[PDB]
Amino acid sequence: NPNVNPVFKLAREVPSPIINKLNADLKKQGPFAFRSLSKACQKADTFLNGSLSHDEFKWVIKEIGFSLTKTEFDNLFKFFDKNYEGKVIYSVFIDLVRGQQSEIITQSLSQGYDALASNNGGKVTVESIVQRYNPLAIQIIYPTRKIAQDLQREFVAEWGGNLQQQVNKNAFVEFFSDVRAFCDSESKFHQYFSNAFGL
Amino acid sequence: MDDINKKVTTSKPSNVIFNTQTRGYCPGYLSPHNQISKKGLIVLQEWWGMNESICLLADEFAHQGFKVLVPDLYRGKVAKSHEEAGHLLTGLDWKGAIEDIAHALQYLIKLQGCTSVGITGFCMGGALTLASLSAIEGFSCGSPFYGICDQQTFPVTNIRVPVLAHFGEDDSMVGFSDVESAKALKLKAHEASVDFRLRTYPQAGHAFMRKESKTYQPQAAAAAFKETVEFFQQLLK
Amino acid sequence: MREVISIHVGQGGIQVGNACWELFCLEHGIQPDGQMPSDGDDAFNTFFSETGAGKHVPRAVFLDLEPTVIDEVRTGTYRQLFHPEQLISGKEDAANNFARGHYTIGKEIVDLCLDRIRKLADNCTGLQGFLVFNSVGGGTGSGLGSLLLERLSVDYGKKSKLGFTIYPSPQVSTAVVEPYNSILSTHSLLEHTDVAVMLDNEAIYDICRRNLDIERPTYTNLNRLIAQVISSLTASLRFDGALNVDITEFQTNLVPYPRIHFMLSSYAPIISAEKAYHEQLSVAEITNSAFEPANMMAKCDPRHGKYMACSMMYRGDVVPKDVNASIATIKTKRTIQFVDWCPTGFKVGINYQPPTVVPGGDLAKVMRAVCMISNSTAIAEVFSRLDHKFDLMYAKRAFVHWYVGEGMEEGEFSEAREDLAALEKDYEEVGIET
Amino acid sequence: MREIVHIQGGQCGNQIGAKFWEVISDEHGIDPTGTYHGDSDLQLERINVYYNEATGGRYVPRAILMDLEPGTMDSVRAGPFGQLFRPDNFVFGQTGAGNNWAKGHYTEGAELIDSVLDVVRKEAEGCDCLQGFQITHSLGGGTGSGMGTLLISKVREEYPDRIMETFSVVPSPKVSDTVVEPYNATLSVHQLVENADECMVIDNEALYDICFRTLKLTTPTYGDLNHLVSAAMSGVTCCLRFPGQLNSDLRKLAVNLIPFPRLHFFMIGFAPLTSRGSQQYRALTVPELTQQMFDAKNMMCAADPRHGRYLTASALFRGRMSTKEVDEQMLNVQNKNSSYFVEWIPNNIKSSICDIPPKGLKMAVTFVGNSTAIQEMFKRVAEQFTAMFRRKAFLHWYTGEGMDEMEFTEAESNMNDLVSEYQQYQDATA
Amino acid sequence: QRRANFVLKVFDSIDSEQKGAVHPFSLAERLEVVKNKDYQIGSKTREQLVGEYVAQFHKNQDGLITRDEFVSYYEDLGLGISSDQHFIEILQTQWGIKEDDDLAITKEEVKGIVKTIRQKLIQKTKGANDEFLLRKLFKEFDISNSGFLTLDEMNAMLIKLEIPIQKRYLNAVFSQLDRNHSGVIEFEEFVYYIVNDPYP
Amino acid sequence: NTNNFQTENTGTCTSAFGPHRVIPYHWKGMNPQQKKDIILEQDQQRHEREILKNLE
Amino acid sequence: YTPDLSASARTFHKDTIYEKDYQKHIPELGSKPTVPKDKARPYNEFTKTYDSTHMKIP
Ligand SMILES: Nc1nc2c(ncn2[C@@H]2O[C@H](COP(=O)(O)OP(=O)(O)OP(=O)(O)O)[C@@H](O)[C@H]2O)c(=O)[nH]1
Ligand SMILES: Nc1nc2c(ncn2[C@@H]2O[C@H](COP(=O)(O)OP(=O)(O)O)[C@@H](O)[C@H]2O)c(=O)[nH]1
Ligand SMILES: [Mg+2]
Repeated sequence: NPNVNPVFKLAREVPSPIINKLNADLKKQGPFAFRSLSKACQKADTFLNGSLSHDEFKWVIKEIGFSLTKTEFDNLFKFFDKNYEGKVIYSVFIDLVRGQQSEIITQSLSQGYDALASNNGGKVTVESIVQRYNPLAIQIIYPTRKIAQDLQREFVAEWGGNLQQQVNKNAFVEFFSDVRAFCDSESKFHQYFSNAFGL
Repeated sequence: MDDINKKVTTSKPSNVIFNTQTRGYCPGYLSPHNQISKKGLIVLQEWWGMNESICLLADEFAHQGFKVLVPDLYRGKVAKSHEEAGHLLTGLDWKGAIEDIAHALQYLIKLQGCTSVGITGFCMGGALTLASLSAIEGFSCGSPFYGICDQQTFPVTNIRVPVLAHFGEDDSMVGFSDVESAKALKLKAHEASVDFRLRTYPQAGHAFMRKESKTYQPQAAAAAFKETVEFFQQLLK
Repeated sequence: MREVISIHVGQGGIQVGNACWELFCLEHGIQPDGQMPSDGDDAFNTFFSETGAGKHVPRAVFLDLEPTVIDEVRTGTYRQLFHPEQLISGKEDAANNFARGHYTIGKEIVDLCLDRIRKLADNCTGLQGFLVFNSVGGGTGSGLGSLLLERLSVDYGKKSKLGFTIYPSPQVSTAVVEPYNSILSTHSLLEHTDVAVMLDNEAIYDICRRNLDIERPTYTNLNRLIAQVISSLTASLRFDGALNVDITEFQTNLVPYPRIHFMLSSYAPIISAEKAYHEQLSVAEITNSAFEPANMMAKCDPRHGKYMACSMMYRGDVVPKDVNASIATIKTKRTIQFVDWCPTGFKVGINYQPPTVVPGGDLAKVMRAVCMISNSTAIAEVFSRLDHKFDLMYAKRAFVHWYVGEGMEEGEFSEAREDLAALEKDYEEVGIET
Repeated sequence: MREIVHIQGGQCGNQIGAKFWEVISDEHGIDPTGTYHGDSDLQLERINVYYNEATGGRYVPRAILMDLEPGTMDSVRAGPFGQLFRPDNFVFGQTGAGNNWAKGHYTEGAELIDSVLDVVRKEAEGCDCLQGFQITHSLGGGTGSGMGTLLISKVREEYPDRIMETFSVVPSPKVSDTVVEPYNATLSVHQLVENADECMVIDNEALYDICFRTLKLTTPTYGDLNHLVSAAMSGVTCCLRFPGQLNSDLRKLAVNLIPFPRLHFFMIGFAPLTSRGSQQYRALTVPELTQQMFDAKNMMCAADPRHGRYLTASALFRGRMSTKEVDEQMLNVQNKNSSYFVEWIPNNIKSSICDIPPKGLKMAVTFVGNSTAIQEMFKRVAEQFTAMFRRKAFLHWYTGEGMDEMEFTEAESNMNDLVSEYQQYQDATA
Repeated sequence: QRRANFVLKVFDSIDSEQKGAVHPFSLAERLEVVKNKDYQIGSKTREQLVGEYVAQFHKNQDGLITRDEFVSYYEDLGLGISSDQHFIEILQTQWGIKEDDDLAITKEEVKGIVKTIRQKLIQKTKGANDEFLLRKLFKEFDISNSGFLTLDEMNAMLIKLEIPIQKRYLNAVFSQLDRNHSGVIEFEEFVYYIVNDPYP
Repeated sequence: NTNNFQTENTGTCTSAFGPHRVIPYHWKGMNPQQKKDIILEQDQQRHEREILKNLE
Repeated sequence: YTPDLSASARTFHKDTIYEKDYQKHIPELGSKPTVPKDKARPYNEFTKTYDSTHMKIP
């Protein structure tokens, strides 16, 4: 019937509100909360296989500080583990909860990686990132009362303790996209990025 | 929904092939009507591909005293709607097509027994007709229909046979079959000193030769058909 | 396909002819000089005939014994349009005398006219009928009009004839001798005219003043109103529509009996753009205003009699579903009542073409209009008034010597009076319940 | 293979015929240029019933178009799907009827019918085995009622065994637009009952009634009304063109709906009918279709069937369903409304199933019912006739072509006898 | 004068340099471009070959065709032809140029227009009136109170009193009314002409 | 659909030894080219008549 | 307080070409007539009665 659509279902839908509640709650912790969720999955997955089990996923959510009930886990686990392999790919899950990246922002991030490697001769190092940035730029994305002196430690505390860790461009671009998820304005993030790296 | 009455969108089964060596055999349609005439003629398809409309029109030309052959450039693929019609046009290779017309010429001259052969095309077929005349030797005349090929790759200075082209003022295409583009092409040919005749028909749009369509005008089609038939009849020997 | 021949006799007819043909030329896109500017087909064969060179010639003939009126027709801007020898003009007028225009000087011009009609008639092969316009209260208008109908009756026979006559007004008029030639012409057209139409001046006078808000209208404004009535009636023959009616479908639905064939007409909406652009002007509204007796073009009150039959033609963007709804309201209304033996008496036509507005006119451009042709017993009132005219005149044989001296028999007045009395007696008889 | 020919007359008949052929062409996938466009082979298996075969693989309908004024044929040619009709089949007069029964039945009809009778005779011979004739005309007009009924008389004379069906439109007193419609309506009715095997009444009042309230469209036009009739017209002969769980042709319906040969006036209705903003809200099921089928306001006649008794009824289901939904519901509707069905013919309802639904629909039902409540519209028409005839109004036109008042008297008696016969069979007990 | 208006336009079409004289080559080239669509831009001995399309005229000492003689030759040719339409069509089809005035306003339709306006005033209000009706509008907008009326005001004035006259017709009646040729019409003279005039 | 008899061809009514002589039994009529000159002469004669009137 | 201005009171005419929305749709007086569009009675088979061969009825 051309006049009426039959709706119905041919594919399992995104659950919706449990993801939206997670996104809203994550914004309360701070700018680097989305880093923690990605950091927790990587550190909990000590073996680097690309998937997590039933109980491991419970721990990662519990580690962040979300006490989801049994029904909420069932809905989230139903869509992400479609055919019940017993494992869930965290890479897909983190992408959906963060949101959608705008092509302009990702392209600006790619040039930022090239620009920071230009002065170093093409090699990316973590000293360079912690050497050239604007700690005072934390205010514009969200107002804070912490002094600029303590902001340097907070930035590196979220980073690794060692200063000889190798970096990749995909690891770099995923770093700032996680920070982007905290702010709701793409323009606000872009003007913060220019201030940080002087671009 | 597109106004397509199954005559521009349905494939017509071929009956004759011929070998191009570089690409091997390729199929084609030979009109069964009026095979006694030694004067041959080649019809090039439009962007859709072979359909009933182009084959029926090719049959009308054969009735006047010509042997008509319709080669394949798409090689068995027929456009079914407007959206994918452009896809096949871009996928077509001008370098790959150019030897197909030459080998069709070689087939008609040798196997069928023709003495002189002309070429006629419509829309992108007319665009190929102008290209074919410049880069292929052995043709007697050509009658492009509202079609202009690329200039730098196929300059019109190389034309060595009389050319009769038909264009209408009411074209909405820009840079392909504009009436001002046709006038510029005519001026270029006349300064290059090659025989070139430009004929323009009032109140005629794009694809005005196609039958059973919104863009058909019967009064212009009959006149253009009579002019091209008489021109071919006079020039071919 | 459908051709109609127009006949104009008398000063009143010719002046009306100027306005209707001016509308006709402008409505079909014909320029005054007669050539179409460069631009279902044509659809102008009803009124114009192509000469093969672009020029279009109207299918009409003008008659009068007075050379004056014809002159500015030839001297006016429409000089190139009309055929030079189809504008028949006489030598001396009848001077408000029926006998002069029927016996003495009208017989030397009828023979030329009959040849012109015959020559013009053989041109068309699908003729529908003839239209005649005449001022009844005029000498040559009544006389020549009476004699032409007699000849056309036996010359052609079954061809339909429609007459837009101009009867004299009840209380005011121009001449003094209107009652004489009015009743004499009435007896002539009773058995020789298929349909008669009332086009009295007082009612048209009041319509223009009340609606168009014109304090000083003249004859020019009157003719334009009559022109619009003619166009709406004939619009069905040359324009498509949901329902199509022809000339031969009117008498079949308007005259229950051959003896009674008199109808009075009304038009709506008549309004200037001052009150029109402030008004919605719906199909229901225009239908209601059409039936008001104050808007009728004959000085008569339908409230005093029963309705025999009703025919209305709509043109514009009307829809049949609203027309049916508006009709039911009229039937529900109590002030309008029909005769007992007429359960249904409505014939409705619809045309897509809206009426055309003439530059320099008074009407406004509207998307809807209705023209009315109604048959009622109340039409006997105006005939009785003319009877009261003649008895006062004829009681002492005043002005009669101007009629005897022209060779007319004295007994014509008596037989004309008895014919009129029978018609009045006929009308009341048809309006009685069983 | 038991094909039927189409004959249409009058302005109303031409417009019904013009839109009817559009629906059939779309149903069988025929384009305006007469070339097949369909998807399944079932659309070509029984194409010969309506379309003849021509050169080049194109089809032409076997429909004869007749009129007394050629303006109607100019309009029908310029409309959509106007190139399918063969130009030879147009037979027309150059005078017109003028809403006069006498002119179209004695003077102009007699002199012109020689040409049209030759055409229909030629069409009938071409087929291998004729099935019947169907007629579409209005009984209020001049040429449609006048000449249309005379052609039926001539055709019946030469083709006795064949069946004839008439979709006749009679004028209703509410929506009336012709003063002289009572005369030509009753005269045709007397002629119609003499020869026609089946008659189906249609009222413009009922068609307007359906559009305003059911479909809820503010401003309907004549195209909308023609669409409703065309949908019902194609439905009655569906199973003859498509396979199904239960077969039924025109003859089968006539056998099961006509107890007495003088009682052959039916009423039709079509279901389902939904507004544009209500298709998403209604669930299409057999109980829903049956409920609307017997709805009184769903009929296409001004007669209310609850004022009489259904002598017989028939239902033609189109679509895919099980027989249980059909058989059970017809039994249920007969039990719950035992007062509206006459008693001396138990199980007076017929069911048929065709498994090809229309385009855009999953189920559809065409209903044909024979009821004694149809006598009341004849009474209303005869009421207006006797009101006008006692004063002999509008009579000189009818007497002007030789027809005399005895035929007028004969019309009254035969019409009254038909009305009385309906009343007698309604008030009868075992 | 119509033939003169056409022939001067034809000469000016080729005389783009406004010297008043035209070299024979261009005149001969134009007569062949319109005739044949396949002549090629250049010919071998084109000068002498195409010079036979010309030299029916005459040239001065410089070798140029004076505009005076070009008009003179057609004047001689304009004797064997007695139809204005035929002459215009012949020149038009010979030179490929079609541009002429549609028509000039005639006294007949001028009289019609002035009758239309004159009757429209009478309908309004009463007989002794409408003169103050005309005067009060001029009092409303004649700010410089000099009594001089302009053409643009005429259009505005007639717009007010429900008479949208066409610009061509308005120009004709405006031109016919005044003999000063200064583009300014006295108001009282206009009132006199419209109202107090024995003849239409 | 092609051919002369069905299409009422006008080029088939010419003689074989003269472009100006015509087949006596094959002649549809006068072409618009010939028709136009008659109207042109009729237009000419109207101006031709006024010249004589001026002399008188 | 002086009155606002003697040139700002209610004047029955101004200088605004079309003073009322009334006079914008009044038909132009000297305008040439226009041919009606595709809205007319159909005329396709009426041709075969006005041809000069409808006689010779036998
Ligand atoms: N409606 C209308 N009636 C007119 C008009 N002109 C004259 N009449 C009527 O004609 C009557 C007088 O006759 P005229 O029309 O003047 O002239 P006539 O009818 O030819 O008679 P004669 O003067 O003897 O030639 C008047 O009583 C008017 O009713 C007009 O322009 N419009
Ligand atoms: N249902 C329907 N009724 C129509 C149509 N066209 C006309 N009518 C009706 O037919 C009546 C007029 O019939 P008429 O045209 O005179 O019949 P004819 O003389 O036989 O052509 C009008 O009252 C209309 O309501 C149509 O397309 N559909
Ligand atoms: Mg007079």
